[PDB]
Amino acid sequence: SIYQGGNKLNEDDFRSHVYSLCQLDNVGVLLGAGASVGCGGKTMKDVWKSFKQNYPELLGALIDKYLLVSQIDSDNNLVNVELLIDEATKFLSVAKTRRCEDEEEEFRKILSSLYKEVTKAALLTGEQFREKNQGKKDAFKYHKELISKLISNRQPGQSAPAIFTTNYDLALEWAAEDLGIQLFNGFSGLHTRQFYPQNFDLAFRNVNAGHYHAYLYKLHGSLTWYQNDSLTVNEVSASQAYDEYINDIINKDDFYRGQHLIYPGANKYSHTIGFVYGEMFRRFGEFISKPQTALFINGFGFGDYHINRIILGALLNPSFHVVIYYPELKEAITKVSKGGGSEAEKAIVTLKNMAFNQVTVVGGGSKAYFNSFVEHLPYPVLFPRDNIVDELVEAIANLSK
Amino acid sequence: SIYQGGNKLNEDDFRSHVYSLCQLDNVGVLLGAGASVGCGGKTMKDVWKSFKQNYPELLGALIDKYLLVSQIDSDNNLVNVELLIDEATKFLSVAKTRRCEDEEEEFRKILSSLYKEVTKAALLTGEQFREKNQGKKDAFKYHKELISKLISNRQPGQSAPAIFTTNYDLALEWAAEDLGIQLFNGFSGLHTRQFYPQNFDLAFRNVNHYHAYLYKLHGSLTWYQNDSLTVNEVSASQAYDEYINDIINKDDFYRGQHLIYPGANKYSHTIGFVYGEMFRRFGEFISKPQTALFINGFGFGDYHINRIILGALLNPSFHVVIYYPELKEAITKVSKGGGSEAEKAIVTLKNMAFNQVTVVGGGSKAYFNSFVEHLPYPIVDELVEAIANL
Amino acid sequence: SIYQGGNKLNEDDFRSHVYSLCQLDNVGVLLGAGASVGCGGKTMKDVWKSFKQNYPELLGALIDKYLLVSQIDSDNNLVNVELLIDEATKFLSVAKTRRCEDEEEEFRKILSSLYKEVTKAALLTGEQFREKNQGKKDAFKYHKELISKLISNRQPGQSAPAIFTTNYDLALEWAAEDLGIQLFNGFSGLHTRQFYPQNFDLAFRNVNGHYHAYLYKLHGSLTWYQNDSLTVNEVSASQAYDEYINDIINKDDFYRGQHLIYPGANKYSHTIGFVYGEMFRRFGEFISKPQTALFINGFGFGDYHINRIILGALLNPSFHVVIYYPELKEAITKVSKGGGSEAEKAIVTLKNMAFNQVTVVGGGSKAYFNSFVEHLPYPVLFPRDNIVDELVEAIANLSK
Amino acid sequence: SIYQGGNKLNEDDFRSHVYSLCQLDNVGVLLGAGASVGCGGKTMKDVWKSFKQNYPELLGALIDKYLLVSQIDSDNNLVNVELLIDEATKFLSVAKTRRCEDEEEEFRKILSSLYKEVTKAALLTGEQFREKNQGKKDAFKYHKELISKLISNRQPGQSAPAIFTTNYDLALEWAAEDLGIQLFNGFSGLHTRQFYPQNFDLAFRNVNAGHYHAYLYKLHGSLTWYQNDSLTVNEVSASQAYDEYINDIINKDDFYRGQHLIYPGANKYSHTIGFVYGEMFRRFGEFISKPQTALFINGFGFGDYHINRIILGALLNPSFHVVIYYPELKEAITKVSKGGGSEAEKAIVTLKNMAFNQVTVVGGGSKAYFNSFVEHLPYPVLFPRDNIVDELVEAIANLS
Amino acid sequence: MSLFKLTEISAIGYVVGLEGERIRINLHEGLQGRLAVSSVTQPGDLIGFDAGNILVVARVTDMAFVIPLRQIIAYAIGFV
Amino acid sequence: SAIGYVVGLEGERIRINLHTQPGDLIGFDAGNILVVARVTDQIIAYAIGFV
Ligand SMILES: Nc1ncnc2c1ncn2[C@@H]1O[C@H](COP(=O)(O)OP(=O)(O)OC[C@H]2O[C@H](O)[C@H](O)[C@@H]2O)[C@@H](O)[C@H]1O
Ligand SMILES: Nc1ncnc2c1ncn2[C@@H]1O[C@H](COP(=O)(O)OP(=O)(O)OC[C@H]2O[C@H](O)[C@H](O)[C@@H]2O)[C@@H](O)[C@H]1O
Ligand SMILES: Nc1ncnc2c1ncn2[C@@H]1O[C@H](COP(=O)(O)OP(=O)(O)OC[C@H]2O[C@H](O)[C@H](O)[C@@H]2O)[C@@H](O)[C@H]1O
Ligand SMILES: Nc1ncnc2c1ncn2[C@@H]1O[C@H](COP(=O)(O)OP(=O)(O)OC[C@H]2O[C@H](O)[C@H](O)[C@@H]2O)[C@@H](O)[C@H]1O
Repeated sequence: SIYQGGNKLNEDDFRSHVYSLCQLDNVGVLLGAGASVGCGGKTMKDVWKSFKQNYPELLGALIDKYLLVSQIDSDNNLVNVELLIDEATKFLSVAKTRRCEDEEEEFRKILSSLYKEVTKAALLTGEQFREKNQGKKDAFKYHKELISKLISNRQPGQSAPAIFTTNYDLALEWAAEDLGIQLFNGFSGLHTRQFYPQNFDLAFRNVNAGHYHAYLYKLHGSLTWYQNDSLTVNEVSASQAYDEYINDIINKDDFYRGQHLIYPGANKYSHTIGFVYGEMFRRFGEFISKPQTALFINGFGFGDYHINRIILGALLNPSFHVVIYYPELKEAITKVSKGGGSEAEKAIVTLKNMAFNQVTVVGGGSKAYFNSFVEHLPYPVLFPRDNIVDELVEAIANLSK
Repeated sequence: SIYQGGNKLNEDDFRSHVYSLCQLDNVGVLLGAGASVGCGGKTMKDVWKSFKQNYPELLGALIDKYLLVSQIDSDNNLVNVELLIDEATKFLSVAKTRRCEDEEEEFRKILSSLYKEVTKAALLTGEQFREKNQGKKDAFKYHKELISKLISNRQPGQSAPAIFTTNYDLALEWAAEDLGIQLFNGFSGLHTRQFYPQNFDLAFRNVNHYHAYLYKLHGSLTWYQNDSLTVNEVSASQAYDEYINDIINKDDFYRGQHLIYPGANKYSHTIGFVYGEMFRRFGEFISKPQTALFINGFGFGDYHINRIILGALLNPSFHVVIYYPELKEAITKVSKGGGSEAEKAIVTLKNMAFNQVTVVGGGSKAYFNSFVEHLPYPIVDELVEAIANL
Repeated sequence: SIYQGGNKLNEDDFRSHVYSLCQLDNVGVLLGAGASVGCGGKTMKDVWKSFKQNYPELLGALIDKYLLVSQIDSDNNLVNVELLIDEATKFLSVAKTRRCEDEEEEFRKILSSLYKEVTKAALLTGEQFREKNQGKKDAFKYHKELISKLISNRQPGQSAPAIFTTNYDLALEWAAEDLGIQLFNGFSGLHTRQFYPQNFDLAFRNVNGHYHAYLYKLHGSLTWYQNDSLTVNEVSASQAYDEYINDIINKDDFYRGQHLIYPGANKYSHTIGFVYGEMFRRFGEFISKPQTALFINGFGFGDYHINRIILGALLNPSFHVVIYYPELKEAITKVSKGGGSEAEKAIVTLKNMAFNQVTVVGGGSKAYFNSFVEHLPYPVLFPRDNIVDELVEAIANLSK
Repeated sequence: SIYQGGNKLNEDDFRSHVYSLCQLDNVGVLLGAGASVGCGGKTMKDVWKSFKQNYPELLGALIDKYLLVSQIDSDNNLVNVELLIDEATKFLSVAKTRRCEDEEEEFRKILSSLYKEVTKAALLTGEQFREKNQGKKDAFKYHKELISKLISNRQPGQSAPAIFTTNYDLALEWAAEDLGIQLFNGFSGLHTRQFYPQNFDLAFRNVNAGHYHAYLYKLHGSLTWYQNDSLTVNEVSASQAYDEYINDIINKDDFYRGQHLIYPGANKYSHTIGFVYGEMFRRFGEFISKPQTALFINGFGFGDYHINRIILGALLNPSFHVVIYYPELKEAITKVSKGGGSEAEKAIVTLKNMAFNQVTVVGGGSKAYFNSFVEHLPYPVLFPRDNIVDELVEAIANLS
Repeated sequence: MSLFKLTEISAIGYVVGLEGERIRINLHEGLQGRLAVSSVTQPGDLIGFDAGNILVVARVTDMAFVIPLRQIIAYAIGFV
Repeated sequence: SAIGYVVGLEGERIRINLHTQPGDLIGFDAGNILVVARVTDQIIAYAIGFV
């Protein structure tokens, strides 16, 4: 269930290939919403299921009058949240423009109750979100293993690893703060934290001549960032954020007014004042335009237009290699061959049929999960030999028969 | 009237200053709707005036029932005809989604009229739009010199010039084709042209012949979207045979989310992707070291461009030259209480306190033709007709 | 089935030989009319069959009065079409000078009808010729593989591959555009596209890519036309179909110089053609460089110019060729019995050489286009030692 | 009368200009039929007079029946002789193919009379054509000077001179075999001479450290070229040709074979004969498309449309220079100024009127002849202008 | 990286030698424009050097040669 | 045309490096201003004014 260039290759060759990809100059990883399932998270289907069984009258108003959601898709659970948010915003815009009042107030309830379910699913610990030492638990073991394996494989004189994500939770910072590693994310200060684009080019140095560090990019914002009226972005801690502006959202109703910045919509170019979103994507586009670069993708469902366009156009560089994990590959292959299939299913099938040895796709259901991906990575070899006499010992080993 | 931070300069000093700037590393130009008026173009005031006195039977609906246009702006001819189309598209999409036929049929006439007026002013040659060698005429005489003495000045090892445009007409393509140079605009292919953003990082070389870059910030007449969720490009003749001919010479019809001009369908995630890239490239280019920018034909009526330009002056290696014709007429209104946002913005740059901004004003002294002459300087027909005679 | 230097060779050595021949400085391919049969193309026999099926009276006029085609040769479908157009043109030119009208009309009809059948065999998709995204279909599967394999076996510092062809159809262009690779063919511009001989010396570069090739069409194209001003223009498929192809195919209009193609034996009759000379000059400049390899597939060896050029290229001791010819054994027999056609003599002469630089492949259906692409290798990304690993299995032979 | 851009200049300035043009990267010479009249040749209008004086019966049937020549052209002696033989051959081939027995003899009788007239005017020595050492005579004194001057003013690391000609006589070969220089004409062998088009890219070198060779392109063929029973082109010597087929043509009165000879531009419809003609034109066109070329034209009448079209198109390059000799400028200027004369006069006057510094035209009757052309070229300093070898050779011969 | 930035200086050369009341200065060539705005390219001008605590004032005397190299000779008159 | 260029300045004296007699006048192109000089004695010259 592993393909490279459209052909098939076995496990030993795959492991040997993976070992060689970690020795290149630039290594990175991009994580999706399924990588945090083992910690307590949930996907969009669960969000829709939770929404339908707590706000029934709103669902009826959505299906009957405004005709935004069909009656069949609601039962079969194929609704897409991002498009629904975009359509609701579009309706509210014209409602404001024509000065109609009842519908303008009606849509606010939907648009506020929809964000509440997104915020509740990114806590991962419920009421214990406002507490310290959350990384000591057994639910964050594989994140720590991933960070350790990524950091340990670098040689002196090389660059540091880069991590990209599209989640709002704090599962990756809690794990790092339990090991002592320092992650750079573009903020400075304690009593007043602010965003500076210029401090993505900082590295440590020893005065007498703290050697482990990495970078983190959050493409769709974070649960802790918030914008003041001065058009500047500030950062706080988990306890302060819980005690000041994300306790009224959940327990109390209809109180979301741009409190914390997130991008759950399909079209993210509509906001013409947001510069953090444009700053992260420039860094993402600059990284994959360098020679000797490797990328791993896990947990991504291939449903974003911008990322799909970026990935495809970066394959014309003869020094770029990618590895993609996808559990349900057989169903997609079967469904596309009948002339149908969803838009997300076409993209992964198109990549699988290319004739370049620089694309690898891993499928198999439970064999393409986060825990298996972490286990496929190798451990460094500390003291290697020239292997000119040890191979002689290996040859001599077993020939007594 | 030439100012620099409140002072005054003569002709010779400015003519030496422009020569000094052209020898820098990065050079760019930004045009507007006023640079195409010498070839048969129009302006926003003219198109609004033409619209007012051709379709007055529905101008009331835009002010009374739907509240899209202001009475004062309509009477003073100060409407922005770019946002109105986007709002109309949003209204039509919502009405179609709700299944309201009565309101749906109303909005298919306003757009059918507005596109009809907008498209007429952009052909620039009437019915000769579908012919060949249109850039060999005397109307497109001064557009060629700009390219000719922008490419020639650059020394070996220097970068390539950049041209930013707000127009959506084929004025800079015909001239470049007849000159014999190649412009990179982000498309590739012949039988199926598609948009690849990463073509902006390409250059030519010789195995043992020049080029430039062209960014369109509002679209073009030759761009459209088909049933497949991709953006294509065609030629003038194919576009005229496909859709342009019917828009001008038919009574009433509308297609939908088809055309990509001018900044119309931004609510679709496939069409905003091409508008965003030009803006981000402009922003990235404006913040480079040792750069220059020449502005001509721009009315300073856009909010975001002003924010981008102002924020880029925090660096010492960024020079700006502006060509605003009605300068003193703006200062007179500034002295009194009244004015406009564009005038307030432009007069503020006049009263700066550093030698980086240079504003040039006058009457005919600041047009497109005058700007070309300020830049430094860089028998076939007989043989052609002799061969044709044989 | 495989001969190198006049002696038989096996498959295992052939594959290793092919692998080492793709690492040289210059690699190129030449494709004929048999390479487009897996996409919907036709050969010259099918053209004759269609002509004799659709026009029954012009055939009788040709056979009875003017005696240009013999009956028995027509019965066996062993008539050459390229050698009939030249004779028809000669007859028309003679008849026009002496002012004979009835005999002049009958030859205009014959030429128009014969060009019409040649045009129909170069569309490959029928009425769908004018649509978009024609390279997404399953027919053009091996062209993409060929382009990818050729463009991937290139170390930095070397030169781009070159492809030569004698077809009129848009197969390579359709396959490449769907893949994202740019090909150079001498034309430039969009609104007015023209030919420029010095455009063949251009190449890409990175400002801070590397995926392109060159295409040479030796016998013209179906989307080109000359406007009588010593200039050549290129248009798209839809524009050509709307302009002139529809009238030729359906309206049986009398043929004129709508599109420039070269069917015939003597290509120098058209004196004002300056694209043919440039194409063949570029072809001849290619085979004079050291460390060159050339693969040939789908060629029937029936053109005087091409096999006259090939013979003179074997005097350079750095030039290798591989030739794919299915019906080798049937051509061998007819030579010892007295002799076959002029096409069946050149291949036998090439086979019987005594230099280790000519390889001929036969075997019927296993010398086809699909089999040819499979023999080409994929590049190796990360090399290995092969000294420690290969001795692991050395233990097994002494313990089994 | 010397013009450069419509203005006059004196002799000294012209000589200075000529001196500067002889030290460029490329130097070439194109000659016509008027340059061989000082050796025993005849112009193109002296052959029509002989034909219409000796054969007054075929002339009526060549005008009134087949319409192969106009009355106006014949009365003023302005008929293109080499443009009629090709049409006659085409007529004969068509008549033979369609089996019109009475029409074969008439066209076999006019070709026998045309060849008999064109051949006798190109021998240059009468019956002293099969002998040896024909270059030692005084008639070929200036050809040797031209060849010596062209070679002896080239610096090392520079190209070799090229010579184009519209003649088909053996003057230049005889001149070159006396000086000891070797000329390349595309043939190789002694016992079977064959045509190879790839040997135009070869040169000599010394294995110890010579540069004494040149290229000769013949655009209309030669007396010594013929096509044997096979499909190949062979070359022989003067004696063998005289003993094989020239004696019968000159003497016998009922001799005609068919598509055998390759002069002048006769059998172009065959695809193994026109291939020879095409290469010369292609390589002529390739030569004058180089950055620093200079060309000298003498003896040409400007009656060919293709050469004029090629030359005119090559002037749109800012580093191409042309010098033309035409000793009838005044008689053409008056006729064009009053009403307009012939096509050649119109072409030459239009080329003269151009306001370029690249075109130079020289006239004046006997002042613009072939003999005067040589002295305008520079003379090398180290060339031995004395006589030392002949005395020693005579002294050696005197011994014993 | 952060807000704080320090250096803002527009110089035309640097001191290369001292010979007992005689100063040599080598002129910069990479400066596209020496504008900050004053021009000092002629004998008889006044220039100043910064030595942390005081500013030393000098006067230009000579210019010469030996992309060639240019040199300047100056004499001191006081400090501020 | 030209007769030389400038190699050094010493107070109020000008040194001209050759590639025409005392009393002649010369001029120097300085962009917006033209400077006229007088020859006294490589050659030496002084300054008079500008045009
Ligand atoms: N334990 C697991 N480990 C790894 N992958 C898993 C696991 N469980 C499921 N998957 C796979 O995880 C894949 C993705 O599940 P989805 O929730 O659809 O992801 P998305 O396409 O919304 O992408 C996430 C963001 O993208 C958008 O931009 C929004 O911002 C979204 O939040 C599925 O294919 C699962 O099979
Ligand atoms: N002949 C002339 N030469 C030079 N300048 C001229 C000339 N005639 C007029 N002008 C000047 O040129 C100005 C042209 O005014 P408009 O065409 O409305 O300005 P725009 O092209 O920026 O407006 C369209 C864009 O701007 C907005 O963002 C829209 O959304 C579009 O994106 C006149 O006011 C004169 O000052
Ligand atoms: N699937 C296949 N794959 C490869 N080769 C094949 C296949 N099927 C048949 N062949 C072989 O492909 C060959 C096709 O023979 P012809 O159509 O005469 O080849 P040409 O392109 O040289 O002739 C076309 C003319 O076009 C120009 O005008 C030139 O003058 C040419 O003479 C045979 O050997 C088949 O066995
Ligand atoms: N002694 C002389 N020296 C120099 N030039 C002379 C002399 N005598 C006459 N001339 C000039 O020599 C010229 C006589 O030209 P002709 O021999 O008739 O014409 P061609 O050799 O170009 O005919 C062959 C070509 O023309 C055909 O169309 C085919 O295309 C052929 O390619 C006149 O200028 C005379 O004044």
